[PDB]
Amino acid sequence: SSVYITVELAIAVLAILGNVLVCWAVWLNSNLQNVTNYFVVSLAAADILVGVLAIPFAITISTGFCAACHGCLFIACFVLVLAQSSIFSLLAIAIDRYIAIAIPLRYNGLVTGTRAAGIIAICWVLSFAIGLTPMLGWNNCGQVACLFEDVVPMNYMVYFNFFACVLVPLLLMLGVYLRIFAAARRQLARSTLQKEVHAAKSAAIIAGLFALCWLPLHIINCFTFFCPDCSHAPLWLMYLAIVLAHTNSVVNPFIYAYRIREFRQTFRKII
Ligand SMILES: Nc1nc(NCCc2ccc(O)cc2)nc2nc(-c3ccco3)nn12
Repeated sequence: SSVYITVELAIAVLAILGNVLVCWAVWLNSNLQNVTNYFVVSLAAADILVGVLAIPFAITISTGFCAACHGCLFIACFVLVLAQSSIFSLLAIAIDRYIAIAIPLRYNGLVTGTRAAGIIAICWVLSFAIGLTPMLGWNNCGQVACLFEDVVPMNYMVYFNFFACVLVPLLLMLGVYLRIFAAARRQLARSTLQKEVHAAKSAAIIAGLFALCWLPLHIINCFTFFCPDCSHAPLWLMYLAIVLAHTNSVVNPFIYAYRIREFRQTFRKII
């Protein structure tokens, strides 16, 4: 009840602060202004919105406020566009690291700032289409009361959101990271190579923390759908899963500060 609201507010504040610090650090320092950091600040902007908007939206869904069907769908499905945007950003970082390690010579030619920003724009406009899919159609609406179970079809969340828009990119980026580390093993000039591995491990960890926090919620949703006969998951368990999913937005500034020395130095300069 009140504990859920307090923890959601704390998570929102921490995520907003950390990701604003990350964006300010990237913008302030020319050394950090790489291509991978463009995807990093895209994911940081996704986390910022998760903190500013998605968490209050989840609180409102918890309170069960009444509103119009379209507004209710926007409230319920806003988190999905940000989660998909984060998926696309992590996939972009994985592909960028694969290009940087497997073919370092042609990395500059293949990977350019204009291409990076274009790819970010395409990923952000595709994520909104995927996450807001229940808004246009594929809806279970029939002032409708707001419940994520009611106004959002489980099948869209259990098939389209999870098996296709989440699991497939997650498996692709898993394969990409395993290929990255296999190529790093084959390639072993030594100081430059260990920086790429240290940079690949930094990226591989935030990608893991994402799958660690978001998949519990999706597995609970699948158990709700694939086994209707079994009792619905506990409400406290549901709130805990939501809290775990929203806590992923908080973690990765800490990972950046802990692993990357440049990020820590520019954070200290800002702080
Ligand atoms: N299944 C589900 N439920 C909720 N909230 C409903 C909480 C609830 C659950 C059971 C009940 O009897 C009454 C209320 N939020 C949810 N968010 C998500 C989600 C976000 C991203 C992927 O799944 N799934 N999800």
